[PDB]
Amino acid sequence: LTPEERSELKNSIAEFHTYQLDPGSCSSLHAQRIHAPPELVWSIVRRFDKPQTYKHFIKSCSVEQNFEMRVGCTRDVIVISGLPANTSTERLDILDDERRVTGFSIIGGEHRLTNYKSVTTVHRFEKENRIWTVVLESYVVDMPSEDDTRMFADTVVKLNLQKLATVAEAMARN
Amino acid sequence: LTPEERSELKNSIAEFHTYQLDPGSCSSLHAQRIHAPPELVWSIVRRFDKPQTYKHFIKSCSVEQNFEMRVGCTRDVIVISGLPANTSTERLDILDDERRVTGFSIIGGEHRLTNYKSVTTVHRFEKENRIWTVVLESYVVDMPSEDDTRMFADTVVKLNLQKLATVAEAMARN
Ligand SMILES: CCc1cc(NS(=O)(=O)Cc2ccc(C)cc2)cc(C)c1C#N
Ligand SMILES: CCc1cc(NS(=O)(=O)Cc2ccc(C)cc2)cc(C)c1C#N
Repeated sequence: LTPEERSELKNSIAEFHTYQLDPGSCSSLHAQRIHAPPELVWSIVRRFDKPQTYKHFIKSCSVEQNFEMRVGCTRDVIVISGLPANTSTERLDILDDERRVTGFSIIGGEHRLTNYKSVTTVHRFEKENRIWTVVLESYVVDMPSEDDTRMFADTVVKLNLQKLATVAEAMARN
Repeated sequence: LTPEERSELKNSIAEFHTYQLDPGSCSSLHAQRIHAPPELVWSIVRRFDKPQTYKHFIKSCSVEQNFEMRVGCTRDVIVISGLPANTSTERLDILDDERRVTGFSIIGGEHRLTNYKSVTTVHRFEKENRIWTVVLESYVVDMPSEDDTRMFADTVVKLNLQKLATVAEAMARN
C-alpha cells in the first residue's frame, strides 16, 4: 500500500479489523490492490456460497437446498488433497452490502485452524480519472508450530486475495 | 491517462510519436496502463518474431531460418479468417533496447492498410512504492471508408495493447 492508501484506510482498519489478541492466538491483516471498480470486486467476494470462484484450494463447496445468504447460514468446504486440512464447515457472521463488509467463522471440520474468524472489506479509491479498489482481509485463529500457522494462513490469504484480483480484473477489461 | 501521466509523456510523444499528416492518411496515438514492471513489458513487446504472443487476430507468423532480429528483418503474418486482411509482410524499422522504442512497416500482403507504419514505446512510472508501465503506440496508414479505416485500426491497436497488458500482468503476479 502507498502512504496515501494506508492513510485513507486507517479508519476502516480501526472500524473492522481490530482484534483482542492473546498469546494463544495469531492474527494478521493483508491488503490487495485491484484495478477494477469496487462494486465489481464486491459483487464477487460477497458470494458466501461460492468461495471457489475467488479462492484457491477448494475441491467443492456445498450449501443447503433453498439456500438463503444471511447471517448464520453455513457452507461445507472440501479442501483439495495435500494440504493440512480435509473439510471445513463455515458460518456467515456478517454481511453488510451497504458498507462492503463481510466475515465468516469456521465452526467444524477436519483441519488445524480452530476458531478461525475472518473479515473482508472492499474500499473505493478515486484520483483524477482513476478508480481502483483495495481489499483488506484480516483473520484471527488459535495458535497450536507457532510461526508455521501464521506462515501458512498468511500465504493462503495472500494467494486468495490475488485470485480475487485476477477475477475482477478479467471482468473489468474494456 | 492521468494529467500527470500525460504531462510526463509529452517528451516521448514529441520524440517518437509525431508524424507529418496529410489528408490522404490517418493516424492516431493510443495508451495502455500496465500494472507490471516496464522491463517485463518491454521483454514481451520487443519480440518482432512473435507478435502472436501479445496481439490478437494472428493465425500464424513465420520468419526465415536462422532469423536475426535487426532492422530490415521481416515477418510473414497470416491473419485469422473473417477480417479485412489475409496476409501481411512486415519489416522491423527500429529496435532501440536502450530507450524501449520499436517500430515496423507493412511492406506487402493482401490487406487494406497500405503504407501502415507503427511505433511502440514503453515507459516507466514510479511513485512512492509503486512501479508501473504505460505503453504508447501510434500508427500512420493510407486512408482509402475514411472513418472506417481509423475505426478498425484504432480498435485493433487498443485490443492488442490490452492483450499485452494481460500477458505482462499475468507474468508479474507475486
Ligand atoms: C486450504 C485452506 C483452507 C480453506 C478453507 N475454506 S475456504 O477457503 O472456503 C475459507 C478459508 C478458510 C481459512 C483460510 C486460511 C482461508 C480461507 C478452510 C480451511 C480449514 C483451510 C485450511 N487449512
Ligand atoms: C488483423 C489486423 C492486422 C494485423 C496484421 N499483422 S500484426 O498483427 O502482426 C501487426 C499489426 C498490423 C496492423 C495493425 C492495425 C495492427 C497490428 C496485419 C494486418 C494487415 C492486419 C489487418 N487488417
